[PDB]
Amino acid sequence: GVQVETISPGDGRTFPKRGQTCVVHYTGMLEDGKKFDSSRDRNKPFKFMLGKQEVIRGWEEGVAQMSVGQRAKLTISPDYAYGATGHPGIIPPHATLVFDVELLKLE
Amino acid sequence: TTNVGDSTLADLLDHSCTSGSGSGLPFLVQRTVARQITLLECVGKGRYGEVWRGSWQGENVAVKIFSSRDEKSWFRETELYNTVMLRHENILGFIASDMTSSTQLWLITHYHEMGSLYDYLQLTTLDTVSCLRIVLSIASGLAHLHIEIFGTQGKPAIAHRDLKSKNILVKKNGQCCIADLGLAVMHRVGTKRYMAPEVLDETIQVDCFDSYKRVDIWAFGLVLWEVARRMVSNGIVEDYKPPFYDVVPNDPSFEDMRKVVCVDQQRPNIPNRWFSDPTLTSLAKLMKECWYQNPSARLTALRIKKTLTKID
Ligand SMILES: c1cc(-c2cnn3cc(-c4ccc(OCCN5CCCCC5)cc4)cnc23)ccn1
Repeated sequence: GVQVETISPGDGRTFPKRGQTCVVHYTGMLEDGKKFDSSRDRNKPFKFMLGKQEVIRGWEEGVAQMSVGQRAKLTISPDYAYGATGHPGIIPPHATLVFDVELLKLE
Repeated sequence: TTNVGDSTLADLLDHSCTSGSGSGLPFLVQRTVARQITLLECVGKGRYGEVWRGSWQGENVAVKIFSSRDEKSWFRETELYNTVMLRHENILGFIASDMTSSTQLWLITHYHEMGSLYDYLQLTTLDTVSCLRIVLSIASGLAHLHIEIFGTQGKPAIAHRDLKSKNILVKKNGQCCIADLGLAVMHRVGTKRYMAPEVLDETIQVDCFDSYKRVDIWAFGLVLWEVARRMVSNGIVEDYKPPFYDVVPNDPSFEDMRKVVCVDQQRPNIPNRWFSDPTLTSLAKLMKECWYQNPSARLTALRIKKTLTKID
């Protein structure tokens, strides 16, 4: 489904729950490392509310497994990402995705 | 509910140019915004599916929800806008694409409350200034589709292949924008009524990109004619009709069109009252140079834009 590789610790205590807005910085890449998107390239944190299905399933489980401050590398299989279809002209069919994600803050 | 840090769509669309980063919102943001939209009212419907007016955080959007018959249009339109930086004031502004979940495909764009040119022309007549403004802006949008621009900020040449008044929207400022790139090619088949002779008799040189540009030009000439009919001169104006209304039935067959355009060599008729107005005399001449059977002889989009800019 989704692998979580911790790159630097969070507080190891504050994990996001239903109805919290997660504020993150992310860099999304294909399996071979090709960057297709980063909120760091534009210096604007990305926000989403947990339990509303606003993001691909891998992101939702993966970030739920992170504590505030933590940076982690999410390897997300296509069933938990953009599936068979991909996202035309950006994510190919049947793509494994690696996202570098920092949980900045909850809201 | 609003928090410190939230952006409007204009802000989200603006911080979005690193080369390869697309015409719309950042790729990961598209889904989140897609799934935060409230659909409100159905404003169009056809063989392609339906367009809805929706809202996101207090702003109007258009959501096209594709019918299963026309999924390849969703894929191609989404691929074109995500792959290319296609931002121009006379090309419909793409925001996001998303598929939900047995499966809905959405393309979300700027919403134009005035609607399509097709409907616009039926509900109103035009004067010199508003007629020229309409056809110039279409020319400008189309010239921009057709032009290859290089560099990190650039785009390839694009032909539309289904230009028609139903796929042109009217902006509040009275200019238009071209929509529906579901059939576009970069360097389902066109609507039959607007097919160029070379498409109808299948002699189109299908591996010369310029062939597709010249198909756009034919269609553009038909749209000019539709629009020029509705400009008043000396109190006179023609009723809104589509091209070839008098010689083909509604929903014409590929064969009906081929007989009229190719076998009989027919072209839309130019009203004689136009020849007593200088702007319609000029538009008349423009039209005819879009309708040569020899596709090579037809005006380019950049030339029509240039010619229209001088009538003024
Ligand atoms: C193609 C077109 C569009 C699109 C964008 N804006 N937009 C606006 C319209 C539009 C079409 C018709 C409209 O008429 C408004 C009044 N009618 C009255 C009767 C039923 C409800 C609306 C208003 C808006 C249609 N399509 C689009 C989006 C994607 N692809």
